[PDB]
Amino acid sequence: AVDWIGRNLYWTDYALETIEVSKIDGSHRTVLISKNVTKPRGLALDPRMGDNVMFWSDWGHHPRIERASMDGTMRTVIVQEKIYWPCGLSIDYPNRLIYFMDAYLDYIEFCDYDGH
Amino acid sequence: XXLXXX
Ligand SMILES: *[C@@H]1O[C@H](CO)[C@@H](O[C@@H]2O[C@H](CO)[C@@H](O)[C@H](O)[C@H]2NC(C)=O)[C@H](O)[C@H]1NC(C)=O
Repeated sequence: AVDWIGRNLYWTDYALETIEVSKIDGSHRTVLISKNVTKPRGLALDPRMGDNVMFWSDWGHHPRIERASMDGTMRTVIVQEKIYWPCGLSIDYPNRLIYFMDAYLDYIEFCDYDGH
Repeated sequence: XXLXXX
């Protein structure tokens, strides 16, 4: 996921079990989130000023979809109840909804930024 | 199909 406003590049690594950020040209690279990350696949961003949040999905032994600030500070879990294999994320910017899918329960769902 | 991409 690219950050068209901040000019940054985000990606999730399955083998390294990390979430990393770098400039658009890839000049500077750091590991953003590695604490409770097991199998990150999905990733989405809302760079518009005032939201500045990022989303990712993990399908480890306790699968969940987590929200955090795009600097990785305010990390929180929004969806943890009815997911087995979270696979792929996307954001509906005008309505501020996040669309996510599951490959084990086989559904497509959408939800707001707070999980409600 | 196994979920692992590799
Ligand atoms: C990483 O995961 C662990 C385990 O879920 C978290 O530890 C829990 O933290 C909550 C509060 O957020 C407590 O209510 C639980 O009792 C804790 N469990 C244990 C066994 O310690 C930990 O907070 C998470 N850390 C990060 C950085 O996300």
